[PDB]
Amino acid sequence: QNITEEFYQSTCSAVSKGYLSALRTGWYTSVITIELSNIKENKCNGTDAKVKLIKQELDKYKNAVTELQLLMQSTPAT
Amino acid sequence: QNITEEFYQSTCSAVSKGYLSALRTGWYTSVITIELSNIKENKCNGTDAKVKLIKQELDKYKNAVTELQLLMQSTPAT
Amino acid sequence: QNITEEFYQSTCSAVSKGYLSALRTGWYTSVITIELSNIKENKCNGTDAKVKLIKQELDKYKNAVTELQLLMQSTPAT
Amino acid sequence: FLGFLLGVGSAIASGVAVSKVLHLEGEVNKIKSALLSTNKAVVSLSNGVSVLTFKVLDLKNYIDKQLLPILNKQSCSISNIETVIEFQQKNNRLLEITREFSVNAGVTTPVSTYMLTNSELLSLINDMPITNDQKKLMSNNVQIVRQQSYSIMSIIKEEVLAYVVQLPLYGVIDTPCWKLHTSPLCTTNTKEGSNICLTRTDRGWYCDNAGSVSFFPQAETCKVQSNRVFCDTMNSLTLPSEVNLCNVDIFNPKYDCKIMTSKTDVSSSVITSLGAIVSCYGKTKCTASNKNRGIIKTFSNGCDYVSNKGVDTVSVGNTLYYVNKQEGKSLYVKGEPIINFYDPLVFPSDEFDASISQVNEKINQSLAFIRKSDELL
Amino acid sequence: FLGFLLGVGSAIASGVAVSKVLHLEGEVNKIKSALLSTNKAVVSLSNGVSVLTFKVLDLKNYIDKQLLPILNKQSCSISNIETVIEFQQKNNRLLEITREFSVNAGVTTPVSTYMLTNSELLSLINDMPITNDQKKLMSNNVQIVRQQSYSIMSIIKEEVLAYVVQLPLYGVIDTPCWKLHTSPLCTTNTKEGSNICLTRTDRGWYCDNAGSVSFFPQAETCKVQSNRVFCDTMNSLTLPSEVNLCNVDIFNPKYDCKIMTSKTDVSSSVITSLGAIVSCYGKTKCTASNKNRGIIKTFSNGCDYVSNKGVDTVSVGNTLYYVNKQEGKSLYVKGEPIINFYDPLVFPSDEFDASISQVNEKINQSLAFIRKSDELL
Amino acid sequence: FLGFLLGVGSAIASGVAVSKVLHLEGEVNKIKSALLSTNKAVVSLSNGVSVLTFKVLDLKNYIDKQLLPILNKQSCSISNIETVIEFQQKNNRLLEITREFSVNAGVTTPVSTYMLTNSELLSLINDMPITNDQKKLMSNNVQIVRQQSYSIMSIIKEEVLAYVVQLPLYGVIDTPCWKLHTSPLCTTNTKEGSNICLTRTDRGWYCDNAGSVSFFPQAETCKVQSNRVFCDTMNSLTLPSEVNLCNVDIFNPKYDCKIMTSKTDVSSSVITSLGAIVSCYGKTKCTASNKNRGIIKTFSNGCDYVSNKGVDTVSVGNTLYYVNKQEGKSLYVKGEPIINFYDPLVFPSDEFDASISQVNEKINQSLAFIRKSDELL
Repeated sequence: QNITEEFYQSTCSAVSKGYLSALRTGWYTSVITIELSNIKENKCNGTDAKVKLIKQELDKYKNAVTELQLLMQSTPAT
Repeated sequence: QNITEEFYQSTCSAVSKGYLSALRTGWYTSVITIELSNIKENKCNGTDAKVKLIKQELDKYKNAVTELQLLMQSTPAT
Repeated sequence: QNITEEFYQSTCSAVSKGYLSALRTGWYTSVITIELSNIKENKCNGTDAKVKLIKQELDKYKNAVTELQLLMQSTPAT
Repeated sequence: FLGFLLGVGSAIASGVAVSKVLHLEGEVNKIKSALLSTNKAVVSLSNGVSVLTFKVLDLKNYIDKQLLPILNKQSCSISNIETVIEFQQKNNRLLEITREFSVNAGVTTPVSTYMLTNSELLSLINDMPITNDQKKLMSNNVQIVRQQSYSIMSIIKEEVLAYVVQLPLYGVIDTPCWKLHTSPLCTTNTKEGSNICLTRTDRGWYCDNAGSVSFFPQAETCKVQSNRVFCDTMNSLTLPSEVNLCNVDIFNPKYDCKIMTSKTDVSSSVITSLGAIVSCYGKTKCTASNKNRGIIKTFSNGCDYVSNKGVDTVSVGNTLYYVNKQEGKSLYVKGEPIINFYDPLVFPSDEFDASISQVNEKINQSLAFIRKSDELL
Repeated sequence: FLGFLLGVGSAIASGVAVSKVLHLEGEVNKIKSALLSTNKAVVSLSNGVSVLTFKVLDLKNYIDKQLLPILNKQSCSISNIETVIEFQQKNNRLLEITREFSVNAGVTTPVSTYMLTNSELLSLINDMPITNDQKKLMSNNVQIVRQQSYSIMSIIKEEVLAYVVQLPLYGVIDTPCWKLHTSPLCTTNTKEGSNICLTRTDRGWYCDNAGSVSFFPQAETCKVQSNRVFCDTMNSLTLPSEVNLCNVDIFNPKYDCKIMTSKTDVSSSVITSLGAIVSCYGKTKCTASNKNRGIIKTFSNGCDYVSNKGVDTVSVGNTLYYVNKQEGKSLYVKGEPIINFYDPLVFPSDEFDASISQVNEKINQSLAFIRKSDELL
Repeated sequence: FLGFLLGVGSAIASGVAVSKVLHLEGEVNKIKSALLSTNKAVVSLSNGVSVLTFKVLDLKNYIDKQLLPILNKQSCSISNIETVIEFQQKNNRLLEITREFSVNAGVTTPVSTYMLTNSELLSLINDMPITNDQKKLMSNNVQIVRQQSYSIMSIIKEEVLAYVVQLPLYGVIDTPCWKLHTSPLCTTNTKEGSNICLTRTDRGWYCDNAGSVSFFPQAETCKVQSNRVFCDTMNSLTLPSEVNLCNVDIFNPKYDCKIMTSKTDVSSSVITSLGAIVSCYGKTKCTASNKNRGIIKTFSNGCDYVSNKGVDTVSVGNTLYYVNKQEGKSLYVKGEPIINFYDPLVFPSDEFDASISQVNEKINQSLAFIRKSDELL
């Protein structure tokens, strides 16, 4: 990197040189995927401790799955 | 949705037809509210386990309540 | 705050008065720092419970430290 | 181009007006008391207006079923699970909400799921005093509605946190919109710099509205969603229906179509809903391909066009553009480049905000006080 | 309109200069060592400048009171609570911070509570070598200060993470600012297209400053907060005090007021601090209402105005604008529309960057070499 | 200035094309089945194109090693740790991802670590059918690549969530770029308003590319990273190599350099890569300092320049600018201000999109039909 610049008093302007390109010319698509179970409401009453907690990380999970369903059938806004 | 478009060679221009409006003409305000207790520092030393943890989710809570107080008495920046 | 405004019918224009400045004229730099241990993979098999958990909050930790290393040796994009 | 003709509003004046009101001493209490232990009130204010109120989170009446239910077996001991779970998360919301207002100095958009849950949103939409098609529309497009909504921090007070939420009204629905794309049109002739261009400046979205037409000059203040167009009128002009005439006939006596002149013939493309306009000029390499079997067309200098049937992609100069793969019927309408009707000798090559007929007057001016002050001599 | 006259800076050059310096081999150590086990240093560098340093999080001297205090009863067993709690969160910060730099490729703004906690911020503000009114101001507006601050990732090294934080200096405070709003003014006469407009281009915020006036052309680079105006001078011009004269007298000999001509009479509104300007032209429906009892005024073609006392809302065409409910005293100043002083026959209908007197010269030019080259014949 | 000459694309048309395809009934299954229990497929579609597929998270085949492995000892009891840990987090990702799409109505950028982990990213980069320097470049600049990437929500279906990821191709690398800065140049003479300016409008980034030059008018659509310049060609023009000639010789016969005239002499600065341009005019106080020992130079009216060797900072009017501390060699090139070559009497003081020679023609026009229609009389 030998960066360097010249001022032109004639035309009130300046050029910085010594740079190297990296231009976005094209695009690489690729599908990314996630597999999901769907399950019932079948659960439990109880419980000792470490499944009262595993049930909560599962409210959230369907909650999510619900929002993602809301994003139904349309062109996405660019 | 019958979407359709015409190019005008005369004037270097094109019109895409077959779309349906949804325009924001107005606004619906509505107050949203959250109730809060204020409590002392009264607490404890201990403890077995599941209140050493409930105390931490409560540092954060007042912490929050503090920042929200900082946003004191002014016009919000649009 | 005595805020006040005049409309000029002559020139289709208006001036709101009674405001007080706060202008950013300069800058205050200051380094902020965080100290880090580096550690081996030396760990364990086990375990009862409250170190199976402390190990996880430590995957994340190096994970982080890895990304921060990726941000290697360059001018930041303003 | 014409966005500089827009007016200028105050997007959250509606919302703030209500915030302002929530500092009247009587008001805050009038609210809490009105949600005695209901969760959706309709408190009319001591300004005197109706606002659907809404307690969405009770933490006082939660903490106070485990301040005293825990300032006794502690200090110190343990209680159980469930109570941690159902608070860790309950509190967590608030923490998000607090982050959100702190970074955006009290005003957020889009309005987040923490600020308002789909649960709470749709309910709001349901009892909103508005038509039924509004309701369905809003419900099938909540993440857009969230985008066009604002949320305005208002007060933290004794044992209560109020923030206002500003939600869109779609007072105009299911009317026909249409989108106008325009690239520059110049003369092709060979001497570099001997050449004159003209462009339609009137590009944008256009939607029929109460006998007139709302025009949206900066077409990224609109989001298409399949074949629905969400715009905001705050960024629009209200024009005569006649303005459409410019598409069939740019010369028409009824509406005076808008253009811009210049001498600056440069190559560029505009990607349309279903195709691609190409303005090819000079030594530029302009092309249209199919990804699979490569180049299927090469453009001549001038302004041309291709549909997205068969075409994936278009390059102009060193600029590759992917085309819109939406399905529909394109129709090419052959016509004489109007720029071919203008004598370069008396053409206004610098005009940023002009019309077809403004150019004409300016020409006659030139033409006259040439020919007259000439046979004169 | 005039934002194109602005200069162009490098917002984080100050900050980066310091980052750059933190790669000098001696420097990083000079820092750690200077925070031997203090938490706020003032290390002068091996460039040679003073920078308030700040260790905000010790994880080495935490992990190393439970690497060896846990590489012994494990492998394997359990220890207790407290240690998880007070690390889960301690580490968590860092994770946020790492998210933040990774998404914004090493440069964040606003500066988040994780990057700097109010705790740590206010302390910084306290020992900043600056006046006392600065201190109070910054303290009462931290979420703004955060907004105008930047945070710049700098180095991760042996056992240390340094990132620079760039914070605003408010070197100008409590001087009087004022805001200028301008809509376009045209002739009202009936033939569509027979009509000439002119607008003041000089709209913006204006603040008295060291005998001159800082002018802010794009007035959304400023945030009002009640009656305080936070601007950034990086987006300003420095003009003569005389420039205010244009408000009382746009013709004044002392400062030559700026305008723009066009023939493009289109209806629009500008919402002011305390009212609403209306530019009504053509067949447009322009109105002002009270939410409760509906339309209370209908505008005639031309440029008019209403205060927010009584008025909630204004519609122009199909565009509803809520008015600003801020409280204050408006005053209407009746005056002859200056556009009525101009002969349409010799008026410059295309001028984007012009002045009152530039128009005049251009007129005399026209007027003269009409009348002279005419009695000639 | 010239950004209005740009074309207009559809940044995610490529990506969406593929989304669209994922609703063909056969397609979704073709995918799941092709990742039978591999994690990186290459499914060619029932449109007929190749797309590197990628299962990154199996929750079905996790939940179904603890639905039945827990719908039996419960209801009710407890199981253990590890299973909570390694799901709390596994699920957590998804929750983020869901936040992200919901707020940005299905389209995110930058593409987050949740949407794609460095782990998964670099792997993608590795098997991307592209050159090796591309690979290394992308790998050493992932947080930039993330910034130029998009992520597009596509479908949630039976037991599968597909979202497309659009990643940059850097088809042009290691060619020489250079950056052009321009401030306005006016006459200095004393009567306020007797004065004429001219500016080069052609500022931007410039990069050699396939025998032509890609030009980027809005130079904040590019990010320098040390001495690499990431641009996007979507915002570029394709111009002749000759366009560089304007720097050595703005008068040259080969390329016709672009400028803008006005009478609006106002003081401003432009900070360069390695210095600072100053346009000082009127009564303005323009200066350059060293932080330590204060003012080291005072500028005269006109356009001048200083390097960042020795200089930290520059003030113009009430506007302080920190200079760029990057290291390099500046060179001042003394020259006569071309504005001194123009007779004010026949100079076009309003021209926003013009060239050097366009001004000349416009002058000759004036000059001629002055002198001719004059000796005439």
